[PDB]
Amino acid sequence: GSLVCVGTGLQLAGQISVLSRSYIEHADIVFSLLPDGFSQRWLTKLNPNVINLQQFYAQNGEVKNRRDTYEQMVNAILDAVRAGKKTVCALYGHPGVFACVSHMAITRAKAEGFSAKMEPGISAEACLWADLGIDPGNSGHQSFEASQFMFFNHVPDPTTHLLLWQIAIAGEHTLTQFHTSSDRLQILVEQLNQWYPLDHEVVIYEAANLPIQAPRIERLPLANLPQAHLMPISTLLIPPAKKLEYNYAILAKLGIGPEDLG
Amino acid sequence: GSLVCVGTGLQLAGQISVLSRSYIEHADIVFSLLPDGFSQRWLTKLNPNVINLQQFYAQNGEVKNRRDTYEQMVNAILDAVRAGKKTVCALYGHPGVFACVSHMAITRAKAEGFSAKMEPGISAEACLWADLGIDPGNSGHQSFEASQFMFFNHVPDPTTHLLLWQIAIAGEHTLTQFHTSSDRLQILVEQLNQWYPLDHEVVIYEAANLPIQAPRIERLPLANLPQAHLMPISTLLIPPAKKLEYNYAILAKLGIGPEDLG
Amino acid sequence: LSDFFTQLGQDAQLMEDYKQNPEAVMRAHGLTDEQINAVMTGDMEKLKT
Amino acid sequence: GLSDFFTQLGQDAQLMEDYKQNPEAVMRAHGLTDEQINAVMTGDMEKLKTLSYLVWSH
Ligand SMILES: Nc1ncnc2c1ncn2[C@@H]1O[C@H](CSCC[C@H](N)C(=O)O)[C@@H](O)[C@H]1O
Ligand SMILES: Nc1ncnc2c1ncn2[C@@H]1O[C@H](CSCC[C@H](N)C(=O)O)[C@@H](O)[C@H]1O
Ligand SMILES: [Zn+2]
Repeated sequence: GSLVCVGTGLQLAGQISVLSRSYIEHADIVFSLLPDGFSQRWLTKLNPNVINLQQFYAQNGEVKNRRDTYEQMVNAILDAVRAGKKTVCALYGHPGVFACVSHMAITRAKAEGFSAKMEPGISAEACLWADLGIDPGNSGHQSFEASQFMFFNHVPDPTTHLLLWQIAIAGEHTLTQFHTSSDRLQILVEQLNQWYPLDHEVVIYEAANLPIQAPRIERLPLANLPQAHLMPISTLLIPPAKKLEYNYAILAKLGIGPEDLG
Repeated sequence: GSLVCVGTGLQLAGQISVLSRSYIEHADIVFSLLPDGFSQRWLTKLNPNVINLQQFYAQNGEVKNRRDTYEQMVNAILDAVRAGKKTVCALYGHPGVFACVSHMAITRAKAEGFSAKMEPGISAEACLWADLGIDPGNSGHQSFEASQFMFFNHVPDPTTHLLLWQIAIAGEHTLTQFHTSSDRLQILVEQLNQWYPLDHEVVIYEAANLPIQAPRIERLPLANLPQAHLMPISTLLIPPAKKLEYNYAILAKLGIGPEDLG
Repeated sequence: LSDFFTQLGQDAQLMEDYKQNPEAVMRAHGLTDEQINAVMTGDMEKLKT
Repeated sequence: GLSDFFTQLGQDAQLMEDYKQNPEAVMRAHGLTDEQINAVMTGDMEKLKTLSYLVWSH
């Protein structure tokens, strides 16, 4: 048996790589984790042998650590591998981009002596650059998980485009809740205020999942974030607070100055 | 006439989107910027009416600002659009990641009242996460162009995965050369030393462009970088150097501590 | 409905035709008025129930 | 010959998994010469072809 995790992209059907689709099509079994029932249908028409990982998520107001959720996901994936099935994990977007299941399943697979690999897919990030028409190389790019940024010490570069993923559960430590509180997001605003003014325009972004759907690109002052309507698929974009300034220190070492830049 | 900028990913033939492939297929004319002759043959089979942007790069060791190459590319694309052609721009990887030709073409097209959009693709960064089995979410992620990192003021968070793109021209301020010098790289090291020690393992990564090609994942102490063999496609990964310090300040405002972290 | 979206998202000819005339293309694929209304108002829920 | 194979191998997961299991066999079967195969097994992209920057700081 073997493992190959792929990503399906964000958009229905058309945003998956050619190779990655051919892997779903020739798999013995497929473990899905897709954003909707339209992509789940499409999948089934690609290859009808699918086990949907959604079932392992908390069901029925049930308190379950998302850790315990992922464990079972990994374990179910491994079960098909250890049985000898040519197995494929079909996750939404990029399989390894803020996706623990796949990295854990590849690791476990390789350690038990099985063939495991990860094929890159189009992520929410990749969609954000194209929708907003921003280039991460323009003034640089940073990405952090909203809660990790709130829990540990992370210093952002205020000249870069800053992203905070899973902003909708920002501050939700238990890992049992589907969303966060206003007063959580308010403490995020006060934290961010070390680097960004309260009136700093930020963007709530949501990549479309359907071809008839436009993305959410909602611009608002940082201060109004706690009253915003956030979804699990919401990413927070925080454009540069400052413009690029010259690094005379290094320019000197390089024996040059601003006027010398091509 | 209209414009669609798409990506072909890094790997030959398979790594492009299903939708993006269709865009090339149905296009009146395609303007390409692809890694090699294999990728160029595949494209030409997909659609024979291709114009290769590579031609606009400095030929025969001539001094030419890359800004002037990009301007020419952009102008060629728009020439087709203006003539009334359904025009497609196919760039390797993600057409709008560390690539200004697509963003400029799109911007200029809109301002002239033409339809223009960008379709996300798979980037060298997407490729990295997968090849080195790293989730950018684990401890978060930062990207900068290597020269901008040197010429302008950027402070990296040493707890995150740090990427320096276009390391092969780090500190090449003229934008007329294809590579930099070991002295430049030495200045980079000394600069990076503000955060990362000299023996800090860094990684020279190059995603494969061919199916029968393994990726380059060359580990070395930071000090050795200036001696290293680098290529235009080379990306430098600098892994965390530092322990996450608890944001005790914020945890308190959340009224929690490490032990409560689920 | 689920069939039209799969095509549209995979097929850049249909996509471009759709963007020319969303309604004409949706009606030609037999989408109902409420379905079309749900698209134009950008209500994804009502499309998914 | 060589180009056709690579194109297919990149797109076709079946063939890719066939190639992973037995690279020499698969390659021989697709008509690749010894020199072409040798270059593949030694990672000499340079030879294979025989047989990038799009931005700045500001
Ligand atoms: N459609 C979408 N639009 C924008 N951001 C999205 C998104 N889907 C997921 N995300 C982001 O990703 C987080 C979950 S992590 C999973 C992301 C997925 N691997 C990818 O390829 O993007 C969300 O909380 C949000 O921050
Ligand atoms: N095969 C490869 N492996 C690693 N890095 C690569 C690469 N191809 C391009 N890059 C990175 O990208 C830079 C060129 S800019 C083009 C980036 C491309 N559009 C993308 O989506 O990734 C290189 O200098 C390097 O930093
Ligand atoms: Zn990134």
